[PDB]
Parts: sequence; structure tokens; C-alpha cells
Amino acid sequence: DLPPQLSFGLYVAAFALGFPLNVLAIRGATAHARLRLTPSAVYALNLGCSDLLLTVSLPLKAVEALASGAWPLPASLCPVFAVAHFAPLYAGGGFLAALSAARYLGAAFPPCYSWGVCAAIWALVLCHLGLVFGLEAPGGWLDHSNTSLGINTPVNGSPVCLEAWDPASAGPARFSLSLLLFFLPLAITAFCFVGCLRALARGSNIFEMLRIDEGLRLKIYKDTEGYYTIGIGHLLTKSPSLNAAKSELDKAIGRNTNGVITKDEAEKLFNQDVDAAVRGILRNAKLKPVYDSLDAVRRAALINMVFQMGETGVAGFTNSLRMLQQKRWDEAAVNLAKSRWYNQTPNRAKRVITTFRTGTWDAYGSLTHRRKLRAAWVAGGALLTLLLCVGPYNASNVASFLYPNLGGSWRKLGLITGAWSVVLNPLVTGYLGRGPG
Ligand SMILES: Cc1cc(OCCCS(C)(=O)=O)cc(C)c1-c1cccc(COc2cc3c(cn2)[C@H]2[C@@H](C3)[C@@H]2C(=O)O)c1
Ligand SMILES: CCCCCCCC/C=C/CCCCCCCC(=O)OC[C@H](O)CO
Ligand SMILES: CCCCCCCC/C=C\CCCCCCCC(=O)OC[C@H](O)CO
Ligand code: NA
Repeated sequence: DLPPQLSFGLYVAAFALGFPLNVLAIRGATAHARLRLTPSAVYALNLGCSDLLLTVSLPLKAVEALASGAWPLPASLCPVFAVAHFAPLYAGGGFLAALSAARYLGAAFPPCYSWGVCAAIWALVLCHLGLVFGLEAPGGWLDHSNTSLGINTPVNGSPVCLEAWDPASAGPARFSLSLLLFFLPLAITAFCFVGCLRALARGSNIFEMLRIDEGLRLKIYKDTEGYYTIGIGHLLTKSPSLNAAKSELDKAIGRNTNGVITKDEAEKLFNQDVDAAVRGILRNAKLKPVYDSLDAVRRAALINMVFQMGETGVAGFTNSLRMLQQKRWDEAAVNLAKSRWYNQTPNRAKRVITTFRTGTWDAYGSLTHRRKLRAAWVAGGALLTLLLCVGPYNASNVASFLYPNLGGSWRKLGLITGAWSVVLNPLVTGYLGRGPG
């Protein structure tokens, strides 16, 4: 038993904060929907509108809490409060799962359909709640007595909106909807979160990593050390002669290039350069065992080093190589940080070293990688709000259906945590401020 003033206060704090936050989330999602319609924006707009509807019902639940559960408002307001409070409480979980799945699929695999999915979520929640209420609520179709719709009167002078509803009728309705709109979306969200984590881990490679580090030039240029270079970090020669560089360029492409090439030629030269670096590792006694023991992402950081310095230059880092085979990531990093390579190209070296430390693509913050990070944050954030806010409410529905001998204190706590989804949802969906751009 929570004191009425504490219950009133908790509902008022969720309402006072939820009203501006959801007004800001709707604004953010509407802007994105108008500029470039995306499934994520549609799901975020529906969740924003839903949470705002739940927000506006919170003062009514606050005064009910202050009246110790009695309905201190006109009886005709009970059906309106019923739909404004409970339809968003169940629909929200559906929109969070939809949003999490749209974010995961959009990022791991880089409009009209999303509106259909939202209409289906709203149709199910409104028909499920509507049919049970219209038919089985006190004052409903099956009720023959002079009773206001949704109102029970356990004692004289004490009308109760919904909370005194016969459990034999409300219980199976709450339980079935909790399975479909909370537990299934919870599994979907948990699946998308894991999928996002896995997509970050195996979604990039050496080719993409070297493109960021090397860049692209269609004409012969002098690199950082002054050597004639072309394409994607392809060293033509160390010789102080442009004619020698053009001569080497012509033999590599098999055409009279005159120091200028095509993107396809530069790409084909880059592929030959990566295979050469891979060949150099496998033919080296100190490199091959290290490479074989390494995961896919760390193998790429090893190829990146060989591509930049050559097999021999890399084989000289005997302490770091031993450390890497021993899986002593921080000790290898500390050794590589004292190298001439780090002194000469610190930005490039820090990125490769961080890749050896973490085994992730985090140092290579490309558009694709950032989109995947964003997707993981939304799905992780959705999982947290599902478990903390509406989660205790849906677990209470399941607990009471299986063990109806439980008292009503758990449901009372779950309804308060459910109300706080109006605060946590706009904070996790990412449409506040500048947006998820
Ligand atoms: C069916 C209906 C009839 C109505 O008015 C018709 C009677 C008007 S009259 C008397 O002038 O003829 C008004 C509404 C909003 C509705 C209506 C439509 C859609 C949804 C709802 C709200 O339904 C529900 C159902 C449940 C709850 C809350 N609202 C509680 C239970 C189960 C859920 C829970 O505890 O999780 C209600
Ligand atoms: C809407 C928030 C106001 C909640 C009331 C807080 C005061 C608590 C006292 C209640 C006893 C007197 C009954 C007060 C009824 C006033 C009419 C009303 O609140 O209507 C709801 C509004 O129209 C929605 O659609
Ligand atoms: C008829 C459509 C189904 C709606 C009725 C479901 C009943 C509620 C249960 C779970 C809600 C979870 C909804 C999960 C939907 C996944 C959404 C999604 O991933 O959309 C991808 C997007 O359209 C491209 O990027
Ligand atoms: Na070393």
C-alpha cells in the first residue's frame, strides 16, 4: 500500500515531464516523415502520439490515486479515460518492437508498409479492448442493470472506474494481450538488439578499412614521405623520377596511362595490393601464426599494417606479434604506441592499435558503422524501457492470471511503472533535439 500523496506525485511527475518530451518526439518524428519518409519515423510518430495520449490520461489516474481508488470524476469520463490510458499502454510495446526491427534491418542490410503495420497494431488493441469492454465491462452490453459504462460500485457512494472489474472477465483479456503485445514484442526487441551487436562485429572488412586510411587519387601524387603514389595508397616507386613512376604505372595497368587512371583500374590495383599483403603474411614465419590465431577484425588490422609497411617491417614488432597471438591486446597496444610508425602517422596508427585493443570497427566511424551503432542504441534503449516501465505491468497481468490469489499491490505498482514509459520512451527513440540524422 503506497500512500495516496506518493501515488499522486508519481503520476504528476510522469505527466509534467511526459507532456513536453512527447510533444518534442512527435515534432522530431513528423519532421523526418515529411523530409524523407522512413519506416522508423512512422513507428516513432505513432509511439510519440500514443505516449502523448497516455500522458493526457495521467492527471485522471493521479486524482483517482488521491481518492484512494474511487472515481472522483463524472462517470461518463470513465470510457474515455479507459481507451486513453490502456490502448497506449499496450500499443507502445508494439511500436517499440517495430521501431527496433526497422532500425536493425535498415542498418544491417543497407514507407507505405509501416503505416499498415501501425494500423494493424491500433486495430488489434482497439478491437481487443473494445470488444471485452463493450461486452463485459460493468454497464456493458451483457449488463442489464442501471450502471454507468466501466463503473463498479463495491459499496454505496464509492464508484470505481475499471479497477473493480470482475477478474474472471478482465484477467484473460489482460493476459492474452500482454502475451501478444508485450512478451512477443519483448522477444522481437531482444532479437533485434543481439542482431545489431552481431552486425557491428561482422559488418565491415579490410577493403573498407584501407579505403578510409588510404583514400583515392586518379593521378600520380607524392605521398607523406615524398614518394610517387597513385590509386588507393599504391606506391609506384621510391625513385626521384616521374618517368620511372609513369613507367611502373603503365606496366601495372597494361596501358599508356600518362600518370592518370580510372576508378576501376585503381580498385583492381587495390585488390592486387590486398592479396599481396595477405600473401606476405602467410609466407612469413613470424606473421602467419599470429594471423591464424586472430579473429576477422584483428586480421584486417594486421593486413592494414602489412599494406602500409610491408611484411618485413611488420615482422620486426616481435613483442606486439607475440602479445597478439597470446591475446594480450593492451600489452600489444602499449608496444605499438612506442613505434616510429606511431610517431610518423599517429592518427592512422591509433585507429589500427584501437582495432587490436577492442576487436571492433569503432575506430572506423563510417556512415554504415554509425547507422549500426544508432540501431544498437535504439534496440538496447527499447529493451530497457520495455523491461522497466510496461514490463512490471505485463508481468503483473501474467502473475494474476496464473495466481489470482495475489493481492492488488503488484498491479498498482506496475500501473505506475507503466505510466513512466511516457518519460523513458521519447528519451530512447532518438527524435528529440536535432534527430537521429
Ligand atoms: C466499446 C466502447 C463503447 C463506448 O461507448 C458506448 C456506450 C455509450 S452509451 C452508454 O451512451 O450508449 C465507449 C468506448 C470508449 C468504447 C471503447 C472502445 C475501444 C476501447 C475501449 C477501452 O477498453 C478497455 C478495456 C480494458 C481496459 C480498459 N479499457 C482494462 C482491461 C480491459 C485493461 C487492463 O486492465 O489492462 C472502449
Ligand atoms: C482533467 C484533469 C482534472 C481532474 C480533476 C482534478 C480535481 C480532483 C477533484 C475531483 C472532484 C471534482 C470533479 C472534477 C471534474 C471536473 C471536470 C473534468 O476534469 O473533466 C475532464 C476533462 O474534460 C477531460 O476530457
Ligand atoms: C500485419 C502486420 C503485423 C502487425 C500486427 C502485429 C501484432 C502485434 C505483435 C507484435 C508487434 C511487433 C510488430 C513488428 C513489426 C516489424 C516491423 C518492421 O520491422 O518493419 C520494417 C520496415 O517496414 C522496413 O524497414
Ligand atoms: Na612491438
